[PDB]
Amino acid sequence: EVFNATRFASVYAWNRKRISNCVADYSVLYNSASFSTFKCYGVSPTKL
Amino acid sequence: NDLCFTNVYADSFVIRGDEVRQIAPGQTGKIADYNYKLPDDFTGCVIA
Repeated sequence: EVFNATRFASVYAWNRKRISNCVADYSVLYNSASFSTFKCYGVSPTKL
Repeated sequence: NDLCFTNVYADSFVIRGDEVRQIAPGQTGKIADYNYKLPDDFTGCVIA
């Protein structure tokens, strides 16, 4: 819902979605999607 | 120019445009976890 997002919010009125009660499998994300800037602040991508 | 090196090695691979950032110490993805990982105390330069 976050990543493929067919109707996707504008920048002047952006959308905030709460995520709860699940597991964050990062390996699924880059199977079919390529991210240009995966900048991470405060938390290293290795220890995510 | 003023240095003289002892043990040099030239890695060689083709990656897509989004994954050039992944060839760096500490970055993750499907190119820096499953294909080619650079050491944390790396000393050299990546030319793409």
